[PDB]
Amino acid sequence: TAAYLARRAAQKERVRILYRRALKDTLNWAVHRHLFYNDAENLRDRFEENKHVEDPDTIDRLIADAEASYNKWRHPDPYIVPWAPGGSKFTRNPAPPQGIEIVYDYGREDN
Amino acid sequence: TTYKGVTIHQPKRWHTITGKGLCAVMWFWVLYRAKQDGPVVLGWRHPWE
Amino acid sequence: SVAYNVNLVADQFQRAFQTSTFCNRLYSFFNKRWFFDQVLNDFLVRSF
Amino acid sequence: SGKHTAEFFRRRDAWRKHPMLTNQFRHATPGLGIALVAFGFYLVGEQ
Amino acid sequence: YIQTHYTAPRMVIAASGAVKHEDIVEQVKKLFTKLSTDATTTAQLVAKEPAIF
Amino acid sequence: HLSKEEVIQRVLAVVKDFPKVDPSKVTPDVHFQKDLGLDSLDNVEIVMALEEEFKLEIPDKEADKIDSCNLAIEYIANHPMA
Amino acid sequence: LMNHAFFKALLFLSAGSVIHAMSDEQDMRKMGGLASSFPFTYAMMLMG
Amino acid sequence: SFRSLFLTFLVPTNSFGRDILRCHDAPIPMAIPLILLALGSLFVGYLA
Repeated sequence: TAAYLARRAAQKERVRILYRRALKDTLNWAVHRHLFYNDAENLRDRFEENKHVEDPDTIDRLIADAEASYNKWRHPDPYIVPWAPGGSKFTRNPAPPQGIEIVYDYGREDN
Repeated sequence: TTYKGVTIHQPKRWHTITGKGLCAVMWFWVLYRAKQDGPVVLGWRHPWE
Repeated sequence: SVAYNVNLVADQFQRAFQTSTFCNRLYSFFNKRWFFDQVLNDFLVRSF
Repeated sequence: SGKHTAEFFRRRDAWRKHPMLTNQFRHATPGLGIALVAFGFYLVGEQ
Repeated sequence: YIQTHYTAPRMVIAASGAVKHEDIVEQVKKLFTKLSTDATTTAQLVAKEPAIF
Repeated sequence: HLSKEEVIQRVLAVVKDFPKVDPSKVTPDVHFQKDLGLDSLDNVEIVMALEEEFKLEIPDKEADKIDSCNLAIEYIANHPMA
Repeated sequence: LMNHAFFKALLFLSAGSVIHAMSDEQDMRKMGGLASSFPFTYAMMLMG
Repeated sequence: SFRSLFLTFLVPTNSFGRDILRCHDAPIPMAIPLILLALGSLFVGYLA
């Protein structure tokens, strides 16, 4: 009775990731803050409309269809925090890596 | 000043004075030039009139 | 005036971009450098 | 639900109503007042 | 074959007529134990080596 | 760097500013599903609000891993860009 | 060319001031409501 | 240009509260070039 629980948890994680990405791209599309609330409520209603589905197979197909729809309508240039991976400040002035040694007197005629 | 839990300091006096004065100079220059060369630009009369 | 109308009083552009394939494609086309960079880069540079 | 999400984000965004961030179009043209008063002085001084 | 194919996710008890759903569910919970639990699903079994006309 | 007490206070403010949440029963060591009764989507909404307040971006896996207040404070305090 | 050099350098310098003050934000979707907090910089941007 | 002006300065705030607290306008050596460029963008076109 553990494999079914694991597969359901994986499907729930996929749904949560999809909802997170959809909310972020909804904020990206509705640039203004006051326009974001109505779009967020509409998308939350869309997510909760298809809640409480029994068969895991049709749940998986719903997840796949939602992922495809999200990939179709995602923002071309979604907002990224400047220091986040893919931002404008990413790897701008990184801290020096640890465990790096500089060797003196490398090449000499005699040791 | 703070409103709920966030306080925002007033911009510096020299910042405000410089910005306001330079914009005022811009608008006054636009108005003076409009008065001087209004009819010429709008075709009301040639410069040699 | 058009900029003021679009930016400050408008509540339909996002819905159009999310439910209209042509509108989404037009938005992507104008956002992504007329697709000129992608097409030129991909074709010529990938071939080379 | 959707209304719960909207209420949540509206409550979280209550700091944006700061008196220095509510209305910004009053600062759109800072120099019009002084410029117009000075131009009125100039126009009066012409005559 | 039983252990590899008669797994609980692929198993449905259908009752029709003069039955009560709560009683049927209780009896199924009491009886249908120690059933095989295999991660392989019929969807992936179909996806592997599918049928071509 | 940002103090852990301030991190705790801001996270608690984010959690308390929720419709389906009773503000009285919010403690730095509560669980979203268990104590104050929220589902997964409310958890990810709270995580998004925490991101928006703290000016930080979390990968989706770690955002899913954040499921309770204690986890939220721990992650935000460990992050150096808080 | 000379006029564009002047006012375009002005625009770039003002945008750089805004970006530097905003912790290198650079994105307009997260830049609203800075007219009050940037009097001189907004004045320069408006002139340019 | 007017869309950029509105979004950066006049649209109600959309930035994060982290950046709003610590925002400071351009210091003296970032403002002296701006003032000269503003004077040029005012009078260079008319003089030349």
